[PDB]
Amino acid sequence: SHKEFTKFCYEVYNEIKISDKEFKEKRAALDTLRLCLKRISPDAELVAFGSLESGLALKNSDMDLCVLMDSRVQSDTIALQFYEELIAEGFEGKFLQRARIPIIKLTSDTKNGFGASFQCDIGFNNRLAIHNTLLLSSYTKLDARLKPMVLLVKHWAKRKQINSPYFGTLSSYGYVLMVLYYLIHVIKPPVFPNLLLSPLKQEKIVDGFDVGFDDKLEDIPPSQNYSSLGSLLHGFFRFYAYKFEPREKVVTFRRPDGYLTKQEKGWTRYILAIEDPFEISHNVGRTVSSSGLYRIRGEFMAASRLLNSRSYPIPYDSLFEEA
Ligand SMILES: O=c1ccn([C@@H]2O[C@H](COP(=O)(O)OP(=O)(O)OP(=O)(O)O)[C@@H](O)[C@H]2O)c(=O)[nH]1
Ligand SMILES: [Mg+2]
Repeated sequence: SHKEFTKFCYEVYNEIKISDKEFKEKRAALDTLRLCLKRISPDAELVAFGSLESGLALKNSDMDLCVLMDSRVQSDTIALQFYEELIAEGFEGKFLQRARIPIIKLTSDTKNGFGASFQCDIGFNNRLAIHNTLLLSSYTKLDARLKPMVLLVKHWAKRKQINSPYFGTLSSYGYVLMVLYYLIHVIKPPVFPNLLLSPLKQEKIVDGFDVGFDDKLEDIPPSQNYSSLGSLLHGFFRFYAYKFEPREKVVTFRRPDGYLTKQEKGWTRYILAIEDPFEISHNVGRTVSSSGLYRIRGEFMAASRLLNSRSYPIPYDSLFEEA
């Protein structure tokens, strides 16, 4: 059936999605940060990436931004000038540099009226993140079931304390890729085709990596999978609870059949292996510890058993209860 679960999923979705009010205030903040950047560098561009831009944002989400500029202009100097302009405009935050890469982390706004807890990361020439955002955004436009599924999965992982990359578990971006991997390579018939492996895909090289994918979306047939949101979600929990083998296999978007061993890849950290679709040398689940994977798997298992429970009424609310 899944009819009652599907209705429940849409109810939670509507409550957890970013409201129009917040989306418009984030867009106002971006306009303001663009003004500050203009004052310091008229040639540079400020762009948004991540879930706000791909349309996969929950209420009260952080902002992910990137300054694009000529690569012959050195990034740390403009980063510093931008940072100083932001501080002078009443933003609070930190300027830092890991290796060669400068980063501004804004944690507050004291003047412009965007909040005491305005949270915004600003990277410099992070072109790959823009591209992986274009990808996720394309999938979001290809099937209306993607957005609510992702939001629910993210909300679930937050509630269960398995969405903490600094504490041994997995980034939200890692969960989005796990969803996508399920929708492309696991479910039958597929919800999505693999856009990177399309015969119509044109190579595009950016910072060493191929970021090409078929983006002519209006020529792609609709899915021949007709599952409700509830059934999709139950399938997803089931696959990562019982079928996926994290010790041996890699979540990937580079194989026609989605099959890849950690060994071929050289990924013996690698407790959980998710190959980024573009930056194929980057394991997105590298933050996942041995205990974190246990808890992640335990929660996939618990979600599966709840949706499979023969004891009615099924307490669906418990899917989003704080572990
Ligand atoms: O390993 C990573 C993680 C992050 N990213 C890039 O950073 C973006 C934001 O990474 P997040 O983990 O914040 O994704 P999110 O926006 O969906 O999660 P919430 O903040 O909503 O909790 C991602 O959408 C991707 O563009 C990477 O490219 N690689
Ligand atoms: Mg984010």
